[PDB]
Amino acid sequence: AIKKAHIEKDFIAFCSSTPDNVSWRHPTMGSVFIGRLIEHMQEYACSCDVEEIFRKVRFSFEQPDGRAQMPTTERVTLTRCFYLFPGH
Amino acid sequence: AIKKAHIEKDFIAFCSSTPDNVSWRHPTMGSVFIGRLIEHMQEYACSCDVEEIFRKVRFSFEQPDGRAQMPTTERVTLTRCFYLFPGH
Amino acid sequence: TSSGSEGNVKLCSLEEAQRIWKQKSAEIYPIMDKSSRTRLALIICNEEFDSIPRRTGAEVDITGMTMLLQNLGYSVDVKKNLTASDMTTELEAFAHRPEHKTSDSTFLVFMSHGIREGICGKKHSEQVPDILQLNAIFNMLNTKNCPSLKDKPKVIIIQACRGDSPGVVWFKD
Amino acid sequence: TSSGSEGNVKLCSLEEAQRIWKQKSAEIYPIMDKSSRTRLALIICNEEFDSIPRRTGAEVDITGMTMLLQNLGYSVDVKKNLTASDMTTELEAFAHRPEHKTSDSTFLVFMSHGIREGICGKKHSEQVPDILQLNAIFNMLNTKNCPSLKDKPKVIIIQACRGDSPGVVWFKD
Ligand SMILES: *C(=O)[C@H](CC(=O)O)NC(=O)[C@@H](CCCCNC(=O)c1ccc2cccc(O)c2n1)c1cccs1
Ligand SMILES: *C(=O)[C@H](CC(=O)O)NC(=O)[C@@H](CCCCNC(=O)c1ccc2cccc(O)c2n1)c1cccs1
Repeated sequence: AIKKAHIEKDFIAFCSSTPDNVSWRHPTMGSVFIGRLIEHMQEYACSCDVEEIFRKVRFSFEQPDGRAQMPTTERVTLTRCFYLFPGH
Repeated sequence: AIKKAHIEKDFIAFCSSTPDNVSWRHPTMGSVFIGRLIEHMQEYACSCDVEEIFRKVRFSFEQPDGRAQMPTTERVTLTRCFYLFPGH
Repeated sequence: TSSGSEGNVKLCSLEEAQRIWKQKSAEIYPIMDKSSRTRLALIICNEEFDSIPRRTGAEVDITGMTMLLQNLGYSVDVKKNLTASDMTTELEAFAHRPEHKTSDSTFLVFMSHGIREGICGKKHSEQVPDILQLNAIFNMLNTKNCPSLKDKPKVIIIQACRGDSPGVVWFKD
Repeated sequence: TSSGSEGNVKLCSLEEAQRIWKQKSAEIYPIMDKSSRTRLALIICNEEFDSIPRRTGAEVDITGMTMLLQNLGYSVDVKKNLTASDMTTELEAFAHRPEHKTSDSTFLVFMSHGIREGICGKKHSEQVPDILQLNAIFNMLNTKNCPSLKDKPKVIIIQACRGDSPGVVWFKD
């Protein structure tokens, strides 16, 4: 038999900045959003779901400097918490 | 003195369905997304932050029927957890 | 009892408020003192339309949302049957409200017909579009155009279609 | 030690895995057995461009993301300097990969120049636009076009500008 499913579900997008705005990149150190995401992933994947981690990445950008940006979570259809359970 | 602030921050949007898709409404019972949001707010505002609550609303739509929809959280720039602390 | 100001909304006890203050550190949005704060909320609901079907049942949504946001401590503005331009005007007026200065947050509720591009005003037709874009709602409420709400949660709820599609695909077990 | 497959990523112990299984009920995404699962990830990074500035430092981002997603248990495809059409072709091929059937999730990473409308392909200019829209990424990976990933988390990371603006406004204390 056939069953219905939602056409769009279980998505989460994480963008480097808000709409209209630039995102920064160092020529030897790499992009700040990318480096920050890795750092938070390495630290928090064990204890936090990806949505929580993404919020924490955002919080790390809260205090603006000369090169400011605010990473944005977009089009979220996660119905459950996504834990990475690293090591498992 | 003058200080820099992020132009866009501390936003969360919650839409009734995914892009391209319809949302449902009963002529006497009202819109299902709206009724579901109130119910979850009443129940969970005491214990969960709004992002958590919104995910739970989404989860309640997980099993599709004849009138299916998937509420979507959009353009999130919340840097902290937003607790309503009802009664306070 | 639901006789109090919070109605059917389950209360957060002082013990619960401390546990949340403990389980997460300085990663919660500060709330202002209840005695002094002036929380504001705005509902824009379109039910009667010029060229598209009547949104029967919307009154139940208005009642529910109005009472809910009041229960959570917000003073609620309810605006009905507006064009996209009227919505913009009201949003602009809402962003200028002095109470936001002595508030810790806001809620914006839009309830209307909608298409892929955005929310339908009262005068909407396929021939003559009358649409408010989600992008513009954000612009009007950001730090540039609403400095009073800087660092404060702005929750936007939208009840609307985003196209014609049923949102479903088939699969076999 | 960072010598193992997870590298610098802090491990979740079995006790931690049980506490998470307890604090939240059936509201966690199921993970497949480590011995049998075939997790896939895709990085598309554009550094060399025809008509816009070179993205110097991108190689550091490629290295970091590749190693990270591997640490988390994903097999990583790395594609470089593609046009919007090439990105679409690769995405379509990625959605067709049989491993997704024996996987519990996926990660998609896009690293390029970008504008308000979307992500820049290698051949992008103001005269001749070459843009992949975020909307199309979702469409290609949804239940209709990627049934293998039904009910499974699809995480999309984008490093890109979304316009020319610095993202800042001034205020006084
Ligand atoms: C889209 O713009 C709007 C969203 C809104 O107005 O909030 N949605 C639609 O216009 C719907 C039509 C839904 C209203 C008419 N339907 C019913 O009277 C009805 C009958 C029976 C049931 C049974 C269960 C639950 C219900 O909600 C229900 N509703 C559209 C649907 C497809 C195209 S437009
Ligand atoms: C937008 O499309 C891209 C996003 C990307 O490629 O990931 N961003 C830009 O093109 C930036 C230019 C940033 C690269 C050049 N900047 C530097 O070399 C540089 C010098 C000094 C510092 C110091 C600290 C941190 C840095 O990241 C840094 N970078 C644009 C900026 C404005 C307009 S485009």
